[PDB]
Amino acid sequence: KFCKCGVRIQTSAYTCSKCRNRSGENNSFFNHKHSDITKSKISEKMKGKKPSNIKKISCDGVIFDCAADAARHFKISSGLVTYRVKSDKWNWFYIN
DNA sequence: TTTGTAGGACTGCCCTTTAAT
DNA sequence: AATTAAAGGGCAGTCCTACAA
Ligand SMILES: [Zn+2]
Repeated sequence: KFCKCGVRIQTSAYTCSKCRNRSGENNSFFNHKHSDITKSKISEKMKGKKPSNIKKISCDGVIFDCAADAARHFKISSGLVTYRVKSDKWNWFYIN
């Protein structure tokens, strides 16, 4: 049997693995909901990590891995970090 | 039988902006 | 002006499941 893309697939295969739509309603887990257990599991394994979208910062010399560390260190809200980094009154900038 | 797959369904952690003080 | 709690918007890592192999 031949697949819509042209390659030969098993008579039972609805499409080659390469043509298989897995987006939206086509995903095998589409419209499903996760249990409180699964949620809890995921939760535990994500604890301790840092997202890829952090920004190294330098507080007039003292550098941190992310704004949150800068905030937790100075003991301020994360929004105030943003404020200062933009204020001309502070020497706070995000590192390359 | 078993395995691989990819995106849906989620998470922690993150950054910014807004309201309200 | 200075500050913060929430709401807005993000990202890769985890789980989960039907289907090709
Ligand atoms: Zn195909």
